[PDB]
Amino acid sequence: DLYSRYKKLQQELEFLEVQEEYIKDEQKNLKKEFLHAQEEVKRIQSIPLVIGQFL
Amino acid sequence: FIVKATNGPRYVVGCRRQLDKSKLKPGTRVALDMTTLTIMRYLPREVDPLVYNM
Repeated sequence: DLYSRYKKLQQELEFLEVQEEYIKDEQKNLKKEFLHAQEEVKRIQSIPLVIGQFL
Repeated sequence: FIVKATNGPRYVVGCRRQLDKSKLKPGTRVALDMTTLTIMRYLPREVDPLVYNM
């Protein structure tokens, strides 16, 4: 069906492209979160560093 | 500043604001923070009582 099957090829590609878009803004969001994590990695610490020894 | 408590374990902390690290090197006597153990004041070394007795 050239006036059905072919046309139906867009019935889902719109949401396809919308999610392909949203993966980018979510890359952005997860990057924000990863930067937050890396921030929290070493900000309280290394000031009162007590010393023991590995065994 | 890698330290050890004169009568305890060892730690690494900093000075308060202006204890003049210039003259402050491993060996000089310092004081420590109550809370964070950070150096609050360095002071001259001991005098070993017997010296005062003599």
